[PDB]
Amino acid sequence: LNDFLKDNRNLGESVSKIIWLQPVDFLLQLDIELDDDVSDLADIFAQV
Amino acid sequence: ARPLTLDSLDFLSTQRGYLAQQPELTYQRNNIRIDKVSALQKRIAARL
Repeated sequence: LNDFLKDNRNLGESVSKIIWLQPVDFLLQLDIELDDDVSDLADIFAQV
Repeated sequence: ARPLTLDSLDFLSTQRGYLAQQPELTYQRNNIRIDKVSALQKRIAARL
C-alpha cells in the first residue's frame, strides 16, 4: 500500500491518515429445511 | 425419497419389490388374508 500511495500521488494532495476498520463478530442464526429428496448435503452447506 | 438414516441395499430392495409386485399390489389394494403380508403393509414400506 505504501508503494502504491507513493507512485499514485496527485499534485497538491496526499493521504494524511490511514484507518483500518475493525471486525465485529456477526453470529447469524439460521434455520433451513431441505426437500425430502436431497442428494448432496455438503454442497448445500457450501451454497448456504 | 432417498434414505438419510437407512441402509442403501435395503432401500433398493423396497423399490424393486414395489415395481415388481405392482399388478398384485393394486388389484388387492384392500384385501387381507391370514398368514400373508397385506398389500397395505407393502405400500407403506415402499413409500417410506
